[PDB]
Amino acid sequence: GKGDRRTRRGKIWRGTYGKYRPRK
Amino acid sequence: KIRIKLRGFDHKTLDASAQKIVEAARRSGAQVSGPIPLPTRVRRFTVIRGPFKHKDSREHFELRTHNRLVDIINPNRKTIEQLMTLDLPTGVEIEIKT
Amino acid sequence: ARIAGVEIPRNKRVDVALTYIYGIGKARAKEALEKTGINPATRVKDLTEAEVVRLREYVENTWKLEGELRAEVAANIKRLMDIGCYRGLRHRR
Amino acid sequence: EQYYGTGRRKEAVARVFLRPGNGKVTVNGQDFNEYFQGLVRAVAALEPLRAVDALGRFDAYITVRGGGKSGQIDAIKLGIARALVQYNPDYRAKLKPLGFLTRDARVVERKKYGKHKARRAPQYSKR
Amino acid sequence: ARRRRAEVRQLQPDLVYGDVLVTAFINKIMRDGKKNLAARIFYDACKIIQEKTGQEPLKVFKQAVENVKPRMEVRSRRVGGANYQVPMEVSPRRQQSLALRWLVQAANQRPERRAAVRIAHELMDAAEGKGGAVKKKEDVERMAEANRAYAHYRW
Amino acid sequence: GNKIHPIGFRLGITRDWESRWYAGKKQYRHLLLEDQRIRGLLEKELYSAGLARVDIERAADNVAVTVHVAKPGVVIGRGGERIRVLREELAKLTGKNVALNVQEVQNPNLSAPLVAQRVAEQIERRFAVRRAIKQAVQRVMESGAKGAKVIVSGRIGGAEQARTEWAAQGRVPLHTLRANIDYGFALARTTYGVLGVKAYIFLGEV
Amino acid sequence: PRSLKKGVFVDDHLLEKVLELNAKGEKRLIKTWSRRSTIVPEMVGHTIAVYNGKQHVPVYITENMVGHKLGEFAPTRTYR
Amino acid sequence: ARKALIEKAKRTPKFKVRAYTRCVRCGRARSVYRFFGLCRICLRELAHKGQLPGVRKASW
RNA sequence: CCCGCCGUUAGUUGCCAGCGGUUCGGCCGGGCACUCUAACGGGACUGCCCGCGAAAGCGGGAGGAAGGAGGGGACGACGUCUGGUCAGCAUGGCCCUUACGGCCUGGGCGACACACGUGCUACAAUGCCCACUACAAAGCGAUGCCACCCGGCAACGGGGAGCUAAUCGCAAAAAGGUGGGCCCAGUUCGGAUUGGGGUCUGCAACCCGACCCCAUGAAGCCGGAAUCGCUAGUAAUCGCGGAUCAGCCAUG
Ligand SMILES: [Mg+2]
Ligand SMILES: [Mg+2]
Ligand SMILES: [Mg+2]
Ligand SMILES: [Mg+2]
Ligand SMILES: [Mg+2]
Ligand SMILES: [Mg+2]
Ligand SMILES: [Mg+2]
Ligand SMILES: [Mg+2]
Ligand SMILES: [Zn+2]
Repeated sequence: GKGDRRTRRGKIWRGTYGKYRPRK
Repeated sequence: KIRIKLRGFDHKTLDASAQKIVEAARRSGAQVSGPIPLPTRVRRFTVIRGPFKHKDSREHFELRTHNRLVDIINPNRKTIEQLMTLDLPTGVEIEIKT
Repeated sequence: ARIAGVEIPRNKRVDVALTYIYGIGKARAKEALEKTGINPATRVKDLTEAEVVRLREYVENTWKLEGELRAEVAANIKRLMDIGCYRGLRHRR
Repeated sequence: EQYYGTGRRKEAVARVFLRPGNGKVTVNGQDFNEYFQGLVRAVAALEPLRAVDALGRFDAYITVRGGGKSGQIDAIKLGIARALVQYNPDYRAKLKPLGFLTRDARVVERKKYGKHKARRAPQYSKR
Repeated sequence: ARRRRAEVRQLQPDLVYGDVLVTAFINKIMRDGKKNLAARIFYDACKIIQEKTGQEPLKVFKQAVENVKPRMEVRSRRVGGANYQVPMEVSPRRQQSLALRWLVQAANQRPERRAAVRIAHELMDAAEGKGGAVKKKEDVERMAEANRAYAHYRW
Repeated sequence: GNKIHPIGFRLGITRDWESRWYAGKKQYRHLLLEDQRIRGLLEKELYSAGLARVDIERAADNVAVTVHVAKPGVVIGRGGERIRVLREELAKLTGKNVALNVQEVQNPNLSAPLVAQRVAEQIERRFAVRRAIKQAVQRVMESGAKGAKVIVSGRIGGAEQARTEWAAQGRVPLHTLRANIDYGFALARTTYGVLGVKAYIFLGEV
Repeated sequence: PRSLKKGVFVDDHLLEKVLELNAKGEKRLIKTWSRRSTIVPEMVGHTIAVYNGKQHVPVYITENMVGHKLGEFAPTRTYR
Repeated sequence: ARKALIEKAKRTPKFKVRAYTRCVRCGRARSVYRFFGLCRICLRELAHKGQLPGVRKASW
């Protein structure tokens, strides 16, 4: 759901990282 | 092992630029690391053509930075000779790192 | 399985269910099973009354949910609306 | 002993080295059935050999990089084909008629001014 | 395309069967250009046909299409006064076009919650003169078993 | 609005950069800017002389500056005292410490910038535009060259209507990225408005 | 959703002004464009007249509105 | 480009966040490029006149 | 000019491809072969064969990386419209010069119950979520890109190495592939709105920032009349980069 700021994609499409998109 | 890296905005006045550093060394020091290339960093600029409106036009413009390295191994006195004062290109920057 | 404020989630993997609760959503659903220690995947219809209760006891006594939350929210929604708070002239405008 | 072979489709560059082995082929390390995992077009990567009947006489040791898997699949097609030629130029006669020996110069057209995706121009309306 | 009459691009045969039509069909299932996905779907659907059916997967496919392919259409024209139907034979290049297109459509129209299933079956339904797929070939070739008034053209 | 600049369209081949030197990153802009300054002074001064072009080379605190004129004596001066003031005035502007050369113009009758200013002047002197034009053109045309072409803006004569004057002989191929066509633009201030003067000159091939 | 981090801000235009008034108890009307400033306890009670880009609207500050920032009770856009 | 508004070169900004590029020829501070310091217009021109080294007309 | 095959030049890119050592991460010895790098240069001209034609040119075939302008750029005639811009710049005339000059704070350029344009994200299982794992190009970086450790769910802070940069960093590319979950329901579809907490930039984020976390989880089940783009590596689809830029409303 690209737009959902709280998932994998949502992040990516937003270019941010967070609990749902760690760094490594 | 004299690392002679050359950078510039023009090639016809670079490849030569370096070649000089080349043949001028083939009479004293090692046979040198020959003139090596290296990728070029292209500065692209995009600018709408006329002023005011007309977004759909724009005109291209690039500013490319050319590189070389040369690399004179095992220097030998007579080496730093001709290399001292014997160049003729203008818009070329040279930075040596022994 | 009456859990939080008379909430009866049923038939789906627990973690998902507790979500049907005003106050629970994925995050706390996990955290619930996390602590409570109950295989998330396990269905509600296939729980252990005990299991259910711990949850019952934890979820309810750990997060302000249902009617109480709303209570808070609306209240909070008046809160600034009580004062000449612009952000409060938004619940009007 | 050893024979070269280079190909390159859609920015993908490949190196082939067929050897007098038995079937088995390796790319960058893992096996062709380990790089091209699920991809079904990986089967075609070895179609040039089947043209002359290989993979039962020759062993390929490949290395690719640059252009997405399917891109590389195709690249390998060229190398191998090309390599094969070096064993017996007598191969072409039945390799090229099927285009195995040809670089697909198809390439990502650029994306230009007043246009979304190279050719896709934005829309309009009203009187 | 004013003149030159565009030339029919020829695809590369299949990898599991090596027979044009396969890819062609494959292609129609594909979305946003995903081959593989669309690929598995057909190959999956090809498998489900060796079971639920004993007949080889290819014959079920190929023989499901020919039952689809339309042999007549209705290219409207303006005999002046109104918009006539005017029916004509289907160039064999087109039949295929519509054929496969049709299948993939009707398929997705069905109920099942899958990709292959939707495909395999409607193929199978097609290899017996049945299915929403074949239904359309019928509603079609019918608006054309008669035509409708071109007498001003005497000949 | 059309017809790209014949010069810049040819910068790659048959035509070069008025300011050739390297640098970049954190100097370019400062350095580049420095150029507009010189060209600023050289232009407001060496006018009556025939400023044609201003090459500016650099090699670190050692600029070149090679002014192109038709009447170099004016740039130079009496015995050469004025090439002392300018050369010195240039420093009070750039401490880079640079020299200044002056290359005469081989028949200015072939330097676009000049063939234009020529025309320009005439116009400001209230001279029939249609003539200065046809005049200039023939000159170039008549002093070698394989093609010339002069264009003048509007208000030709203080007309209330913005017109355009033409005239042009020989071949002048602006599309042939090889032709090597010299270009030049002369502005024309005037009691009735501003008039632009464009002059193209076509020389040989390579 | 509101965030300042660590070290809440209040322009010392009215702060050092407002406190100089708590010495003597209270004051009458405080006009300050410093609507960029947050509201602090020591402010409560007083009456600061925020600017509306045109007029100074006396904003009686209270306890049930300290996290806020003056201007929030200072409307800006009259409408329909 | 009111001469007055051309006071970016007035270091003293009171708060750096107040500084702004401005064209160094037009003043046109709208869309300037750091590298050259040229109002997108006062750049396409010089780049044509050839007064911008290596600034060749892009093309691919 | 860039992309297609090829050669020459040049190898602190690249490789057990050939050889011995390995902390098997090409790391070191070594070698420039291949890849790549960037310069020059060769190469298709219907030149070749068949056939239609007066000829041009057209159909097909062959060799070939490439075929009849190999793909795409750059390149936009004499002129049209009193087309756009006196707010990029320039300049004629008119007009203002205790002011249509200038500084400052705050506000406004960001509001709505409305309409349209151009977009993004969807309405789902040819999908969506989680874990594991794979392949890219083109750019960017000293008053900057920031590996690595610890902290915090996270945004991010604090410590801190390398790099003026093909041979350090931004970087994981995503779709993909592999296992598994969800099972058709406004539903692990959709993410709006709103509440609350919190980080950062910036003198300052109420009017008006981005972002992280929880909670809420709306319209939406694929669109009336009408209407748009695209003939290929294009459309569709999937990310990555840059300019401006403190930050940022870039879904451009
Ligand atoms: Mg979801
Ligand atoms: Mg461009
Ligand atoms: Mg509200
Ligand atoms: Mg009618
Ligand atoms: Mg001005
Ligand atoms: Mg042309
Ligand atoms: Mg008009
Ligand atoms: Mg606006
Ligand atoms: Zn400018």
